[PDB]
Amino acid sequence: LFALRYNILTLMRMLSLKSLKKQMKKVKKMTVKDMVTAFFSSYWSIFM
Amino acid sequence: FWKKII
Repeated sequence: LFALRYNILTLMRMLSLKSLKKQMKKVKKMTVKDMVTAFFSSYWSIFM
Repeated sequence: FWKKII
């Protein structure tokens, strides 16, 4: 229980830092390559 | 747009 709560809370510490809105503002434009890279990075860190 | 990401 401790390990799971800690690790998931660290996963959401990125949302707490709120650093996805800036990437959002950069990629207001339309780029499927950047989108697939960002999605793969998020799942990459889910594996991490 | 968000429609297109989804």
